[PDB]
Amino acid sequence: ITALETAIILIAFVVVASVFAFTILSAGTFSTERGKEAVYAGLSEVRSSIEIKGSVVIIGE
Amino acid sequence: TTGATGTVDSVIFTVASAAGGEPIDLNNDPDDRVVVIDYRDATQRHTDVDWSVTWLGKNDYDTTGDTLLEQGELAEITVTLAPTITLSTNTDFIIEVKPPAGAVFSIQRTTPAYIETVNDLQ
Amino acid sequence: TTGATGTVDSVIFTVASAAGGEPIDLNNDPDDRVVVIDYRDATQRHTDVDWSVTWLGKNDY
Amino acid sequence: TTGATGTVDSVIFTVASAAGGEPIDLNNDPDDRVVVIDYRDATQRHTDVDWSVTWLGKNDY
Amino acid sequence: TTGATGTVDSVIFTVASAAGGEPIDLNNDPDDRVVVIDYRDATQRHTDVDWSVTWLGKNDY
Repeated sequence: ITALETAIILIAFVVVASVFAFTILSAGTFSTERGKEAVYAGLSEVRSSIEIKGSVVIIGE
Repeated sequence: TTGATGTVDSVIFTVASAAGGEPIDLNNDPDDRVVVIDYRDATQRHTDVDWSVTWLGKNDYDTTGDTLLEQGELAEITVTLAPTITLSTNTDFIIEVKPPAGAVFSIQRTTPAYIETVNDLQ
Repeated sequence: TTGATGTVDSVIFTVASAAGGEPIDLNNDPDDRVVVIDYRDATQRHTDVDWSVTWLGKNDY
Repeated sequence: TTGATGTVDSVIFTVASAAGGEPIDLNNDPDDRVVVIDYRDATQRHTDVDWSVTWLGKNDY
Repeated sequence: TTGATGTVDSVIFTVASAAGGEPIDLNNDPDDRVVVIDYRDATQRHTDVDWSVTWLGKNDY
């Protein structure tokens, strides 16, 4: 009887596919977040420059 | 409290369903919740903190009783940190959310150097 | 109100569909909204404020 | 004991039931365990170490 | 020495973290270093030369 044998095998493949699918979903979320950080981080310092105005003055004691 | 030695009061963010939607229960009762939220940093750790939810836009919660999250709904979540958990400037923290089914995601940010009444973490 | 101590009344902007055309719903009824608009500042915060829609040019409204 | 010569004190992780939903027993009494936990790194090996359980969220415990 | 003579092979330079921000070690222990510095020239070659670090501004060290 291949009939009720196959049920046991079939469940095994389903659950292992389920746990694999769960891991991929969680893994994909982490990677997306990190890529988001990099772009926001990059735009920050490019904008952050400063500059000098006026002449330089020295004082002698 | 504002200033260079400020103190964070609460953390706010919004969630929504994903592609191929399937409802998720968002009941926040302390004895019936199925969504657990944790707080961590490099000094302390607390598990199963308390949170409240507010529904924005089209919802079926205000009419009958519904707390499932399905297509077209948008929920706001607030985690309170005021008296017990202490957090201040220049610190890294993590908020971790564990739904009963689906994906587990985290939230890593960094408190600014000068805390104001409302702050944005792009 | 105008002057150095003026006060803002409204904020206006226009929108249009993107390249990969796909319809979106712009119903503004307070109980059938699917588009949520928030306001923020360094002092305040308000969520789900109310807004109006006016259609320009060709339309089926 | 924090530092460059630190020392670990505990290891923490959370578990949940998978698809299929057949319940499992999580009793932790040293004489009624049915779940066994081991430790090995590269210079020592200990079997059947002690552990404790804390339930989060909805439970019937 | 000055004129046309030797150089204290003490070239100094400063480093800082990039956009990604994930840190790396900088202990200069000869038995524990993970950053390797080499010197090269048209006449000679020396590898894994030793070096010292000094922290500036705001440091956890």
